[PDB]
Amino acid sequence: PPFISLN
Amino acid sequence: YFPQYPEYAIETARLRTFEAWPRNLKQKPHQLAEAGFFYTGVGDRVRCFSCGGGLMDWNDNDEPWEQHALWLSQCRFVKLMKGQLYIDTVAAKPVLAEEKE
Ligand SMILES: [Zn+2]
Repeated sequence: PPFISLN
Repeated sequence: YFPQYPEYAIETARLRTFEAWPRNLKQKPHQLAEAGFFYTGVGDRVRCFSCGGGLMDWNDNDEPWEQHALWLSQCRFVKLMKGQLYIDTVAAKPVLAEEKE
């Protein structure tokens, strides 16, 4: 489960 | 409608997850959690409750609801609370991309 960075 | 983390339909229960959440960061646990997030416990990584969209790397100016519309445009959660119009204007800015040229 990856992370969709915001910045 | 069908939440990704049904145990979060309650924000109060999402609030409870921001303890290890570096209090130093501009993004307060009240906001994040309210924007449908909950801290995953590592760094600044918080996930959405109704789309499970993950979001890390936050900057002083990054606003929860905001970012929650910029990268997770399809959240049945955001699209129901703040509306589509809100999601539009979020995306339609880019009004700056047609100014740069
Ligand atoms: Zn979401």
